Formats: sequence, C-alpha cells, structure tokens
Amino acid sequence: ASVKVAVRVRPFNSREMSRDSKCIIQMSGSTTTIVNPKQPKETPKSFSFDYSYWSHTSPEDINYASQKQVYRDIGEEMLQHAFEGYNVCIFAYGQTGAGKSYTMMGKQEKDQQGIIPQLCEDLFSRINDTTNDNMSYSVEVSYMEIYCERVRDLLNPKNKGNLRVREHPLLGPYVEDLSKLAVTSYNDIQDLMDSGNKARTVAATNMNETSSRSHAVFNIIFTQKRHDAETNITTEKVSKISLVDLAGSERADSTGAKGTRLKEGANINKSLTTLGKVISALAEMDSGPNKNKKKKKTDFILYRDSVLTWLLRENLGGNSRTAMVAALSPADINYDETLSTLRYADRAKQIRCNAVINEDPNNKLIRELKDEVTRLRDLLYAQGLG
Amino acid sequence: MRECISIHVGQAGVQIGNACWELYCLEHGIQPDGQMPSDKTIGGGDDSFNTFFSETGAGKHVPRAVFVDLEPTVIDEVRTGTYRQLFHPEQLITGKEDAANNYARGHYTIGKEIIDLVLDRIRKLADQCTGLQGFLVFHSFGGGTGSGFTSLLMERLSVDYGKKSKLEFSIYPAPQVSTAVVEPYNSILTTHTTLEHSDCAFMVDNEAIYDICRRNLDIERPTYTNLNRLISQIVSSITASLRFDGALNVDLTEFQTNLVPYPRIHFPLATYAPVISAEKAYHEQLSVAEITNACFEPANQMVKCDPRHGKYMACCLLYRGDVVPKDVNAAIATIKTKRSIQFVDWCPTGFKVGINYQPPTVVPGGDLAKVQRAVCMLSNTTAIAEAWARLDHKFDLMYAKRAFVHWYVGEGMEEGEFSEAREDMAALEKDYEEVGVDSV
Amino acid sequence: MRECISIHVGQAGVQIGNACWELYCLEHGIQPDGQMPSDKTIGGGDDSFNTFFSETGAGKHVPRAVFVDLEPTVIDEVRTGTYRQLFHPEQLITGKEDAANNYARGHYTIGKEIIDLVLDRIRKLADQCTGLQGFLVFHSFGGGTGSGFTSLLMERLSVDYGKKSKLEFSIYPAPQVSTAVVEPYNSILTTHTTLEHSDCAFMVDNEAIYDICRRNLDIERPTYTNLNRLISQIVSSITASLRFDGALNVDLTEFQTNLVPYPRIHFPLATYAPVISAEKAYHEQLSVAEITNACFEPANQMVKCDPRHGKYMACCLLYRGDVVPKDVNAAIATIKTKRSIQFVDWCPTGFKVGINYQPPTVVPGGDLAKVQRAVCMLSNTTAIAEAWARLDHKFDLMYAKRAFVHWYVGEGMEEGEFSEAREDMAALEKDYEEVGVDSVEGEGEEEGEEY
Amino acid sequence: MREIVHIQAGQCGNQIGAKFWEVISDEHGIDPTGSYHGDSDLQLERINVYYNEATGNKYVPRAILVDLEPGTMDSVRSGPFGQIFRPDNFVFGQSGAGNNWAKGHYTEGAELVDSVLDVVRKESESCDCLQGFQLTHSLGGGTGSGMGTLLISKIREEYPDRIMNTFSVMPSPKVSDTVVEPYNATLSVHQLVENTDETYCIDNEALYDICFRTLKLTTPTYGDLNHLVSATMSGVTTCLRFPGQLNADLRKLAVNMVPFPRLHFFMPGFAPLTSRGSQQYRALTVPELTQQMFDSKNMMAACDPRHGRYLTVAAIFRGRMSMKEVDEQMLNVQNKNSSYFVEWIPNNVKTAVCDIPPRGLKMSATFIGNSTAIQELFKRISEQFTAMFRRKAFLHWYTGEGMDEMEFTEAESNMNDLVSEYQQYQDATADE
Ligand SMILES: CC(=O)O[C@H]1C(=O)[C@@]2(C)[C@H]([C@H](OC(=O)c3ccccc3)[C@]3(O)C[C@H](OC(=O)[C@H](O)[C@@H](NC(=O)c4ccccc4)c4ccccc4)C(C)=C1C3(C)C)[C@]1(OC(C)=O)CO[C@@H]1C[C@@H]2O
Ligand SMILES: Nc1nc2c(ncn2[C@@H]2O[C@H](COP(=O)(O)OP(=O)(O)OP(=O)(O)O)[C@@H](O)[C@H]2O)c(=O)[nH]1
Ligand SMILES: Nc1nc2c(ncn2[C@@H]2O[C@H](COP(=O)(O)OP(=O)(O)OP(=O)(O)O)[C@@H](O)[C@H]2O)c(=O)[nH]1
Ligand SMILES: Nc1ncnc2c1ncn2[C@@H]1O[C@H](COP(=O)(O)OP(=O)(O)NP(=O)(O)O)[C@@H](O)[C@H]1O
Ligand SMILES: Nc1nc2c(ncn2[C@@H]2O[C@H](COP(=O)(O)OP(=O)(O)O)[C@@H](O)[C@H]2O)c(=O)[nH]1
Ligand SMILES: [Mg+2]
Ligand SMILES: [Mg+2]
Ligand SMILES: [Mg+2]
Repeated sequence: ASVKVAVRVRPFNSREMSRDSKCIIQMSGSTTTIVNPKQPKETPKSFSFDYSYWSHTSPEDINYASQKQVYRDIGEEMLQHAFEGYNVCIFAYGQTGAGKSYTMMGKQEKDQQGIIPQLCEDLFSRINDTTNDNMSYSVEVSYMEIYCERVRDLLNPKNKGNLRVREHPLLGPYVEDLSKLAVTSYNDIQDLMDSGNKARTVAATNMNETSSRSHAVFNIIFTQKRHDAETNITTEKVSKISLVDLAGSERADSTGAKGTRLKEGANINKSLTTLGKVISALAEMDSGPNKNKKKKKTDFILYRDSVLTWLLRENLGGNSRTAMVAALSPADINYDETLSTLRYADRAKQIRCNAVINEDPNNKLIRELKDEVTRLRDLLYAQGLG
Repeated sequence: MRECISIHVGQAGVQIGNACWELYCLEHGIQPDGQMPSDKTIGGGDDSFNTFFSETGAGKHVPRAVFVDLEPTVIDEVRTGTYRQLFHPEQLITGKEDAANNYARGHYTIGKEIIDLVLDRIRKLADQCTGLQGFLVFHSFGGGTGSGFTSLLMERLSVDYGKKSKLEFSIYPAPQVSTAVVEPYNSILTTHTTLEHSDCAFMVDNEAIYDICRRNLDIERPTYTNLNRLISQIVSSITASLRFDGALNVDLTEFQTNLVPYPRIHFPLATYAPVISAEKAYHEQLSVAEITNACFEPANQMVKCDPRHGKYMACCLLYRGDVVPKDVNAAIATIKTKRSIQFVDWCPTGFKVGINYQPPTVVPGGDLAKVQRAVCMLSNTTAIAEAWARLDHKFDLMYAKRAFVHWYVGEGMEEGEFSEAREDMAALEKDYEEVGVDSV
Repeated sequence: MRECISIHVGQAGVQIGNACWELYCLEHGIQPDGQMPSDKTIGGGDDSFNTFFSETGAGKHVPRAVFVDLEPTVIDEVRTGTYRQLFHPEQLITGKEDAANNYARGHYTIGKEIIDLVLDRIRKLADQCTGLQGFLVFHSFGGGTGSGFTSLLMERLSVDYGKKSKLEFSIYPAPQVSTAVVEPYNSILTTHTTLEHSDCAFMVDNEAIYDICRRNLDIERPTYTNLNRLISQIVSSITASLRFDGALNVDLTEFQTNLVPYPRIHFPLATYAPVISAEKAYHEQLSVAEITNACFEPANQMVKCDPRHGKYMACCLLYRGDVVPKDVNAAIATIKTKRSIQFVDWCPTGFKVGINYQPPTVVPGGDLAKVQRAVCMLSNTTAIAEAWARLDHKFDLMYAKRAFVHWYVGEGMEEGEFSEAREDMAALEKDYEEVGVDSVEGEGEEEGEEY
Repeated sequence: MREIVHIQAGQCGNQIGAKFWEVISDEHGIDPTGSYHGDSDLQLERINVYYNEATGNKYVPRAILVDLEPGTMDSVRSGPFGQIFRPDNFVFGQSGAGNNWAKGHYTEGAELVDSVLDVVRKESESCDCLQGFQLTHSLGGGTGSGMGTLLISKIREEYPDRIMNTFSVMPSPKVSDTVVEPYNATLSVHQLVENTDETYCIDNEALYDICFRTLKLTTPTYGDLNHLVSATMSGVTTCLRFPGQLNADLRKLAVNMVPFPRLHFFMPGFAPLTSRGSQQYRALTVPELTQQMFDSKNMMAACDPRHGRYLTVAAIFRGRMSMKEVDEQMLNVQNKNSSYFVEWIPNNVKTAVCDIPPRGLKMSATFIGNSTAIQELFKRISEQFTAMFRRKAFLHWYTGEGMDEMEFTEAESNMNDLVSEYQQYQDATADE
C-alpha cells in the first residue's frame, strides 16, 4: 500500500492583503496546478495526488472542502483500518502559514473542528454503540512535543526534567516516562486535550500571530477485547493511532526572527531538512528494488540524525499505514516555498507501507491448525472415512 | 573634487589593500608615517591628491579607506606593522571568531553587530567628500565573510546612497586548485549581490596569475604578495585618469558607459600587458604595438578563459607613458585586421582609448621591471560564461546529496535559498549566450 | 590511605604471617622493634606506608594484623621471639584445648567464647582505617581451626561489612602426601563458606612447592620456612601496586573485575616465574620473554594440576622492576600464537597487565637470588576442577562406612550437613565443566536469508 | 578573543596533558615557575588562548585535572611542571572506578561531576569569548570513559553553541592491557557519536610502529607516544595563536571536514619524522612533507587508508613557503590517487598556512583525514563485544552498579548503524 497524500489550500490572511497578492493555485478533481508569477504563461506545472482540497471560498459550495469533508475522506478510513487492527498515522506539512495546525486541530469553539477531535468523536461513538456483554474497549492517550531535540510531556503536571529516549530491542524506539493516561468518555479526553494544547510552547512572529515552536504528536492506544469466556480470548487487538502537527519551515528574512526565535527556527529547519532527506531516500529505496530487479540492494535509510525521524521511524516505513496533509498558501509571494512543498508531497506518494495484523503466535498457529484439522475431519466424516 | 572610497573585506581584501596602499604612497611621495617631505622641499603642487588622501592641519595625510574583517589576526598585522601610523585607528574588527567559510554566519548571525559601525564610518568618510564619484570594494568569493558581509554591505549601500557607482574587484574560484571544500556554495549564493547591486564587476583567478608569474616574470615559487602587487598595478592603471594629467582622460562613468551595453552583462575581464622581468626588459623594444598585441593573447588573461571561444563586445584601453595617439590608432586597425579576434555585429566601433602621461612606478623589492609605456585593457566578452559553467557543475555534485548543508541551515538560512540562487545564475548564463547570436 | 587488614588463623596462617611480616619489614626499612632510623637519617618521608603499618606519636609503627589460634604453643613463640615488640599485645589466643582436627569444635563448640573478642579487635582496626580496600585471610584446609573458625569468621564479617572485598590464601590438601587422616571431611565442609562468602580465593599445594624447591633452587631437604617465604613473595607481588609507584597500577578491585567471569568460579591459580638459586642466577639473561614463558610452564605451577587439560578463562600479569611495556606486548603476542595454551572462545582479549618499578627484595639467609625483573601470574582456568575431583573420591571412600563420624556429631553437628556439602561441591564441579565448553556451533540457530 | 578550556581525565589523559603543556609552554616561552623568559615578540600576543594572567606577571594554564585516584595527581605534582597548574583545579576522589564503566558513569563519578562542573563554570566565566573545549582520555578504562562521556554530556547541555573536541586513545587490535575493553569502548562510543563535534582516533599500535620503523628507537616508552600526540595537538590549533597567509579556526575545520553530523571521526598525522641521524641525508621542502604526510605508515590510528575512500582531508602547514607549490602538490596527490578519493565532492582538500614554525624546525605539517577505513576499527570492537555478550562474560560487575542489558543492546545497535553509514559511501560506483 502507498502512503496516501492530501493537499489543501487555505484562504488569504491579512499579511497577504495589506501587501497586494493574487491567487496562483488551481485544482480539478485530485489534480493541482501551480502557475509561475515570475515567468507567467511559460510553464504552468501540474501534479496528481490522492486528494485535493479547495477551502479558499467558504461562501460557495462549488468544490469547497470543509473540515468534515477532509475528515470523512481520510480520517474515517484511518480509523476503520485501526479497528481492523492496523497501526495508522496521518501527519501535516507545509510552510509557516500553510494552516497545518488549523487542519489537525481546528477550532473547538466552532463546528469547523480539526481531524483530531472528529476522530475522537467517531471512535467514542463507535465503541459506545458496539459495546456489549461480549465486547469491550480500552483506550489510552499520550501527547509529546519536540522543542529543540528534547521531548516534553504536556499531559503531565509541571515536570521540568526532559524525557530520555530509549530503544527497546524488539519494539524499536520509545520515550521513557511518557505520561500515558486512560480515558473513558469524551469529556475526559477533551479536558486532557485542553491541558495539552495550553501546555504547548508557542510564539508570535511577523508571519503568524500565534506560531508553533515545537513538533507535536498525538498517540492513541486502542485495545479491542472480545470476552466470550467459553471460547475466545480477551485483548484480541491492539492498534496505534498517531497524528503529527509539524512546525512550519522558517525563512528568516520574511519572519523577522531574532535572538532566541532565530535559534528555534534554525533547529526547526534542521529537523525538517532531515525529514525531507528521509522522505526522498525512503521513496527511492522502496521504488528501486520493487521494479528494478528485486535484488534488495542494501542502501539503508538513516533515521538517527534527528529525534523526530527516530521516533516516527515505524510510521515513515515499516508496520504502519500512513498519509500526508500538505497545507498551502495561495499568494504569489510564497510561490517558491509552496512549490517545494508540492514536490515533497509528490515524494510522499511513491513511499510504500509494509503493514500487517498480528497477534500472539501460539494463538494464531493453534487457531489456523484447528481450522484446517476441522475442515479435513469434516470432509473425512462426510465420506465415512473417520 | 574627484574622490573614491575603498572598502576592503576579508583577508584577501585586506592584503590586496596593503599592496595597493603601499603602491599609492610610493606613487605620491607620502612617507609611511603620513608626512610628505616633498611639500617642505618644493613648496607647491598638489601631491596630496584628494582621490585617495585627506589632509589635516598638521600636514598629515590619512587615506580614504575602510578595512573590515570578522577576526583580529589579520588586521592586527597592520596595527603593529610598518604602516601603523598612516591609517586611522578605527579598523573595525569583530571581537569574536570568523565566519568559518560559512555564508550564513557572515550574512545573518555574526555578520551583524558590526554592519552599523561600518556604515557609520562610511557615512563619516563620505560626509568629508565634496564630489565623491564611486566605491571600490575588494573581496574574495569562497570565503564566508567576503561573500556574506559583502552582500549585506552592498544591499545597505545601494539603499542608502543609490546613484554612486560601485565597482567590484573579486577573486573568482579557480577551475582546479582550491583551498576550501565548500567554495561552490559560497560562490553561487552571492550571484544576487554581484548581479543586482554592483555596477561593474572585475574578476581574476589565482591560476592565471600563477602562470603569468611563472612564464613572464620567471618566478618558480610565487606567493600572494606578487599577486597582490599585480592587482594593485591594475587598479592604479584604472584610476590614474582621475589624478594625473593626460591627453585623453576617462572617468568611472565613462568606463561604465562604454563597457556595459545592457544592465545585466557588467562582467568584463582585465589584462596588463608589459609584465616582464628586469633581465628580459632588455632585448625588447616594448613599443605600443607589442604591448597592445600582448593584451589579446589568450595566455595573458587573468582568468582561465579562452577569448577565442566567444566574441568581443566592448574594449577599453588605458595607456600610461610616452604614447602618442598615432601609434594607438594604427594598432586598433591591425587588431581589426586580424581575423582570430571576433567582434559582435551590433558594435561597429568596439574600442575606447585613454592616454595618461604619468608612467608606472616601481616598488622596491618588486619583480616588475621599470618601463616607459604601459597599457591596461578592460574587455567585455562572452567567454566569461565558460568560467561560470564549470563552477555550476561542481555545485550540482554537492547539492544532489545535500552535503555540507546542515551548517548553513543551522545558522538561519533556508534550504530553498540554495536552489533559487542556482536558477538566477542559470538565467545569467542564458543571457550571455543570446547577445552574440548574430542579428538577423 | 589504602588499608588492608591481614587475618591469620591456625598454625599455617601464623607461620605464613611471620614470613610475610619479615618480608614487609625488610621491604620498608622498619626495624624489628618498630622504629625506622632510615626516616630519621633522611629527615622526612612517606616510608611509613599505611597499607600495612600504623604510626603513633613517638614514631613507632604497629602492623595492621590480627593473629588468631587456639593453641598457645604457636603464638607464644611470637610473643617471646625476635618480633615480640613489633605487634600489639592483643594476639587473641584461646587459653584452652584446640579443635583437634575437628570442624565442629572449631565452628560451634570452641569457636564460641573467642569470636566476639576477635570481631571487637577487627572493629577497632577497621575504625582506625580512613578508607579500606579489603581483607586478606590466611588459613589452611584440613585443620580444625582453619576450617571451622575461618567459616564462622567469614560469615560474621560478610554480615557486618558486606561490600568490602575478601581474599584468601589457603593450603589445599595434596593428591598423595598428607599430615592427617580426616582431611577430606574438613575440606568438603569448608568449601561452602569458601564459595558463598569469599570474593577471590587462591589455592596452593605443598607437594608442588616441594617439587619447585627441588628442581629450581636445588634444595633437597626443604622445610616449611622456604614455602612460607615463597608465598610471602606472591602476596607482596599482589599488593605492590598499592604501595609503590608504577607505570600501570592495578588496584585490588581491578583483579576481581578482570579475573572472575561469573560469581561462582573465583578460584584462580598463582605462579612466580624467576625462582632461581644464586649459583644459577648467572648463565642466564632472565629477560621479560623468558619469565613470561616460564609462567605458563606446567611444571612451575603451585598446585598439582595440568593446565594442558583445560582452558584459560582469564589471566593477569603483574611485573616488578626494569620492564618496558614493549617487551610485555611482544611476550603476550608470542604466547598468543602457541597452540598448547588454549583460551575459551568468549574471551578474545584474555589478558591484564600491570607494571611496578620497585624490584623484589632479598631476605638475609634466604634462598632466592637477587634479580632485576620479576613477574607474578594469576590464571583463572578450568583445570583446577581435576584436583577437586581427586579429593572428592577420597571423601566417598570414608563416608560409605561412616568412619570418624561420631567425633563430628558428638560436638553438635547433624549427620546430614555432610552429604549436603558434597552436593554443593558437585554443583560447582558442574559449572566449571559447563563454562569451559566452546559455544555451540552457530549458537543463534542458523543465519543466511534475504537482505 | 578565541579561548580554549582543556580538561584531562584518567591516567592516559593526565599524562598526555602533562606533555602537551611542556610543548605549548616552550613554544610560547614560559618558565616552569610561570614567569616568561622568551625572545620573540609574537609569543605574548596570543598567550590568552591557553593561559590566564596572574598579578606577578605570571601565567597559569587554563586547565582542569580529573581522576578518582590521588596517585596520578601526586605524580603530576611531583614533577618538573607540577607547580605551574592552579591547586584548586586538582579535582579528585578515592576508591577509583576499578576499570568499570558503570562505576565511572553512574556510581562514583556522579558525586565528583558537580565539583568538576563548578570548576568548569568558574573557568569559562572568566573567558572573554569562549571558542570551545577539548578533552583527553582513553576509552579502554573506567574513569576515563565514564567521567569523560558524563562531562561531555553535561557541558554540551550547558554550552550548546561551542565546539567540542576529543583526543581518544582507543583499543588496539592485538595489543591489550585490560580484559573488558570492548564493553567500555562500545558504551563510550555510544555517547561520543552523539555529543561531540570532532574526535581524533589515536591507537597505541600505530604509535609503536611509527617509533620503530620511522624514528628507529630501540626502547620506546609512553613519553614518546605522548610527544607525538602533543605535537599533533599543537599543530591543530596553531592558527589561532600565530599569524599566517591562510587561517583556519577549529570551526572552519569542522565545517570543511564534517559533511554529515554523524561523521566526525578523524585520522591524525604529523610530518616530518626523520630518526635523529638521517636528517643530513634528507632534504626539507613541501613535496617531501606531503609525501610523508600522505603515506599510509605515518597514520596514528592503525587503519589503512587504502582500504576505503577519503571523504575529506585537511593540511595545516607551518613555516615560510610558497602557495603555488602547496596547491600544486595537493592537486597532484588528488589526481594520481583518484581511486581513493570520493567522486561527488569536486575538491576535498582543505589548506592552511601559518608563518611561525616550531622552534627547532624550518617547516612542519599536520594532517587531519576523514575516510571510510575507520569503520574497520569499529568492526573489530563489535566482533569482540558479541563474543562476550553472547554468554554474559563479565556482566554482573556492570548490572550490580545499576545498569541493564538494554543499554548494551542499543549501544551495539548505534555502532552498527554508524558502520553501515560509513560503508554506504565506501564502495566505488555510487557517482551521481
Ligand atoms: C638536530 C635536529 O634537527 O634536531 C631535531 C631532530 O633531529 C628531529 C629528529 C626531531 C627530534 O624529535 C625526536 O627525536 C622525537 C622522539 C620521539 C618523539 C617525538 C620526537 C627532536 O627531539 C625534537 C626537536 O623538535 C623541536 O625542537 C620542536 O620545537 C618540537 N619540540 C618538542 O616537541 C618539545 C619536546 C619537549 C620539550 C620541549 C619541546 C615541537 C614539535 C612540534 C610542535 C611543537 C614542538 C627537534 C627539531 C629535533 C630534536 C631535538 C632532535 C623530530 O621531532 C619532531 C616531532 O619534531 C623527530 O621528527 C622531527 C625531525 C627532527 O629532525
Ligand atoms: N589573490 C589573492 N587571493 C587570496 C589572498 N588571500 C586569500 N585569498 C583567497 O581567498 C580565498 C579564501 O577565502 P578568504 O577570503 O580568505 O576568507 P575570509 O575573507 O578570510 O573570510 P573567512 O573565511 O570568514 O575568514 C582563497 O580561495 C584564496 O584564493 C591573497 O592574498 N591574494
Ligand atoms: N605451606 C604450609 N602449610 C602448613 C604449614 N603449617 C601447617 N601447614 C598445613 O596445615 C595442615 C594442618 O592444619 P593447621 O591449620 O595447621 O592445624 P591447626 O592450625 O593447628 O588447627 P587444628 O587442626 O585445630 O590443630 C597440615 O596438613 C599442613 O599441610 C606451614 O607452615 N606451611
Ligand atoms: N483554511 C483556513 N480557514 C480558516 N482559518 C485559517 C485557515 N488556515 C489558517 N487559518 C488561520 O490562520 C492561522 C494560520 O494557520 P496555522 O495552522 O496556525 O498555520 P501553521 O501551518 O500551523 N504554521 P505555524 O503558525 O508555524 O504553526 C491560524 O491561526 C488559523 O486560525
Ligand atoms: N599513550 C598512552 N597510553 C596510555 C598511557 N598510560 C595508559 N595508557 C593506555 O590506557 C589504557 C588504560 O586506561 P586507563 O588509563 O587505566 O583508564 P582509566 O582507568 O579510566 O583512567 C591502556 O590500554 C593503555 O594503553 C600513557 O602514558 N600513554
Ligand atoms: Mg502549528
Ligand atoms: Mg579569514
Ligand atoms: Mg590447631
């Protein structure tokens, strides 16, 4: 399965209105076209994705993309895959002012909610409706931020100490002491969310009134327990849902950064450049052997140059079904930066997922052998040979 | 008056400035301490020429210059050397480390906190002027300071002053020899500065001057001192029309008018003909025809480019010495008779000439021989694109793998800022390959 | 600064202590009465080294030692001998009968009424020390006191102190010759406390040292004094790194870290290479390579066991005198090429090196030649198990018929605290067999698959 | 001003330090008592890099000495230059690490690290504009590895902008002095690969081979090895202290040498070495310096550069020489040996020239290479590590001090990742 890719355009901001600008991006169906303000009517480019989203014009319903539309398009399928048993992940991307946060968080106070609370709503409704005497669910949450190559917990109370990152030899990288908390209702997780979003570190720039200074990841552990005490086993399925709100690419001459802000921007840019290299290299690695010869050339991908890539190594490649949501600025001023985002979005589409559903090996083998033996015994008994 | 302000940035600029100011002081009769005994022995004249020296009440002559660098180890040699009493004490070191061959450090993080002092000193220097004509900026590509800080300074100068001419004397990277691994990034990132804010950029190459020293001057093991002396001679030959009398004088605006057909092609080459040792100064007439033919030799160019592969768009010749216009008009004809030198179709004239009476001086301990006729040529041609193209290839080989990029990103620069610059450079190349296409 | 208490128990321990303290006094220039005129002649120095001696106001030095026994006959020789004024009067003798080659009497019928006083004196000595390194217990298997009282003392010390190191230097029964009939019972009953509580135990044999004295020093009729002198040289080479300056220094804990792989196999053998008479001290170079080669010769071992029948788990070389690391590296390199010496595959390095500048001293009236370089080698190997097996056979031949058992049970011992010890010993004999086996061929199943 | 703080840890680092301050003192002109008795006027112009001033015109070295055994402190004090260092900087304890990494890193060093950091803060506060740190230690021991990596982590946490260097004496292939070298080396490299900007790989076997085959000594001792290491140490930093034609701060070397963050392991070299009796036959000039400098038997890391590819190399010359000759020689050594240089870096030689040579020499050169062959060294340690971790050879000494097997496993995994990273560029082809 390929890494799914969604693209969305936001409307103009006051910064793009005080300094006059024009709309450069168009789209039809799943295809998006980029025009060149600097050399117009020379080489308009086009790129094909899984989803394109025109949220420029709210008053008109002509191919308008609401939050519920994007959610029903990708988050519903991700939650369905999670209910099947997969571990799933959809992470944002874009430049400072692309609306990556407006897409993954949205505004709780309005009906235009992001793709994090609507999943939570759908998950809680599904488990509440599907709960029975022989069906139960256990849901736990965690939320961590990466400020400058240090992991901080938002759910925990004030704990100044930074958290250490370890590598379980079988399970891969993880964080130690990440405050994982169980939830039983919508209101509980919502209060946890309010605390987490309030704890996140933000700062004001010339490009955005309230910008983010840290990457942020929301992890939900979902446990399906089928309780037929006579026949079945409990804790049947375990799944991981993770949504990522990356920090925006900083430009310096067009943000006004200075002092501490400049250092934060430099760290953010280093992390994003490492992520981009990982994306391109991974896409090359999965594209080549699949069609070249199948030789499995041992060019290995390197996630150790940043804690972001290290933590998200499973989601980038391996046992996870993953998708991207690139936010774009329509103004001509950002034409270069926007174009880069589009290119990276294209590099995300070629990446392949290697995801499986697995359980305890003894249970799986015993059940399969029992099914095979039952079929063979039924065939033998039906013919009088047993 | 006719006055210029010199700005030297980085180690290369500072050392070239040392050589240049040694030459000017020897030319005008100013002692290293600033006093001029010629005034008290003569009692007249204008040997305190205002083009480079400002006179105080006591009789001292302070030069119009601003030295800049981001480390103390180079400029301190000036502060404790032979010329310590000539310059003003304000020499504008940053009391920190250097840019470490990094454009981002020299343009965004460390390049600031000294730009304001430099601008204040330049403003003070220009306030004393009464007819300032232009600026002379000396720097070197491939260095963090000479690229980044020069870019910042050029932006600020263009904003502040605007109309004054801004010439450039720069050291382009060589095709083969090099002294840093990340030269192409620093050289490509500064195309915007030399292309947008500069008015006429002259370039030289270390390999070409090494070959000239090896062949013409018979120096087997040259060092940077000889290179600096040669560049100083060329700058003096350019500027001499402002200071001394002559039969035909050429101002800086005339150079810009005749060497720059369109705004974006202000990248001429420079050559200096009678480079010859004292032993070989005999056995040769060194007449006008010999020296003016020497300029067109491919082997005597100061950048490793072959003029035969392109077309000559403009040419400016500056003679210093016992030259009479008759001999000049006759050579311009012979070189127009020769077929190996190609001129574009839309420039039927081609040549500008200027003559000055003051012959070149000799630096004690130098390697050039005393001579009575010299000529400096500045030629706008299409061959320079060759020297660009090679560099672009090198850039690609390092940018495909994002080598040495995290150093630049960690200091405040964005990744896309690389690629954008490259496109600009390509566009520049494209325009020097469509001003020659014969007209139809 | 780096103190070590020495505890001597039994006749063997006391006599080895006499030899050791003679050597130390000769080494540091302390007269038998405790005074040090060399310091007065020099006018000041650090010769009153705190590793073994404690200084008082008047300049007298008292050793850090604790002598213990139940027979007054042995300690009374010291109390009226040449060193009567060196030791503190507290010599901790039990003015009663002796254990009489009986483990039970030494342990918990006569070992009581004297253990408390010994522990009090050891407490005072340890309180005097401003930073301890460990203990050095000298005892002998076979004897009643050196087994039972040693077991009780180690038990109490492990309870009280715990973390501090505890080393042993013990006389194991010889394969053929012996001076007692009920030796195997005592040795087997001692092995449990030797195993659980001690941290690193060295063993020596009288027969091997007799053979060494005969072949090398050309003494046809040796006595216990020569053997005690050799053991004293071994212990001095062990502890030399704490006292004198050297290029590479090895602390007591470094031995434990580099020499014992697992907690239960801490039974290395010891060797001293340049043992040679004064007459034969000439006609020979005695270079570093020669002594290093001699350390591995099976004939020079101080325990009657063949290293060729096992494998070297680890080694530790301590050099003293004019040695330069280059020759040591060359020696180790040439040893690593020989095929007779075998190393377990899971210890590719298998060598520890230590160099000290002070050369060994000569005791007046001794039998060792004055030399300029010396080496002491400690090898943790699997051959030693063979020795134990021999002794084990003897035990069975006496326990089938319950011979000499009523003496043990008559002093408050259950019959089944015997067989128990045997089983413990058997378990140990299993482990040395298990560790020495090469790793099974491709220990992690089989490899080789798609990339 | 560009001021450096020096730290020394363990016996090896302490002794190497001693001989570094005997080579940097003579070059500037400092008496053992701390007074100045030099001749030239350029010796005091940049003395503040490595020396603080004291009221009696005295100069104290800006250093810090660390150990967990008083013996090495006593040896240094009872020496020719024992009285030059500040007494308050002699930080030490008792009951040393015992060749155990856990004791140095967790149990024993955790108490002394606070005092050492207090001294470091006091020393760094007095500086005008701090350039970076440098630390000397051996990876085979307990005290060195443990406290060195702990201090590196703490200092990098507190001073993130500054450049950090290390000079590591690393386990030899055949030569071995301790039995548990692989565990300590692996656990220390696991931290070194993360919390440093440059690392220089020293190996004892290479130094012994140089002393035998090049210097023709009969009885080398540790003093000669310290001599060579000190010469390289001074040559690296020569450009901060004396003027020249081309200059190279430590940061410039770091920028030009490190293409990607996890590749900062270097092979050092020095020239000329002549053996005291063949100088009358050997000429001295730039080509012969380059010839000895690029030779394989000169390198101090015991890794053959011909088994891989030079990522990037750097040469710092000291003396009065022409620039054309230097550039021509570097171009020639590039072109003749093009098989051993990576193809996607067009020019991978950094050049610097300083005017003042050493006192008794007319010319000298130092070499900092970055090549893939270093991977070989790590493989050796890795193999040995496996041979002792498959069966828990000496594990209970470590776990007894508050550690677990997961740390060992992840430490091995990180080194294997580093080896795979270095290998990726080693093989030919690759190209565009
Ligand atoms: C007659 C003559 O030419 O004397 C030379 C000499 O013969 C040679 C052999 C010297 C000599 O070096 C050695 O023999 C040597 C032995 C072991 C380890 C290192 C060196 C010399 O000792 C070393 C000494 O070096 C210096 O004087 C430098 O200043 C040197 N100084 C020290 O290292 C130093 C050591 C202790 C105390 C004070 C200073 C130095 C080198 C690099 C950076 C800083 C300082 C020199 C030129 C020589 C002798 C005296 C024979 C050489 O040493 C170096 C590294 O320069 C060996 O390679 C050079 C080549 C020289 O020709
Ligand atoms: N012709 C000539 N070129 C020089 C001279 N000195 C340095 N250069 C050139 O300068 C380039 C190196 O960059 P530099 O200008 O020295 O760097 P910088 O100006 O000191 O700035 P930083 O790197 O931050 O120190 C080399 O490629 C040299 O060719 C000189 O004296 N004469
Ligand atoms: N090497 C050596 N061994 C000795 C020496 N003295 C006694 N032994 C050994 O010790 C054994 C006897 O045990 P001891 O501990 O001396 O007996 P004890 O100390 O008198 O205690 P009891 O058994 O209660 O009498 C003998 O078999 C000897 O082999 C000695 O001086 N040197
Ligand atoms: N499509 C949209 N519709 C309505 N409001 C939007 C939209 N996009 C952005 N905004 C508002 O404008 C601001 C910019 O969006 P935001 O999501 O903060 O950018 P970002 O991609 O997160 N980059 P950063 O500011 O660095 O976090 C937000 O505060 C939104 O409230
Ligand atoms: N170059 C050099 N190496 C040394 C010296 N002394 C010891 N070593 C090396 O250091 C290693 C032992 O490390 P050690 O100093 O004990 O580390 P520590 O115990 O943590 O201080 C051995 O492998 C030796 O090769 C010396 O003077 N010079
Ligand atoms: Mg955001
Ligand atoms: Mg510079
Ligand atoms: Mg007795």
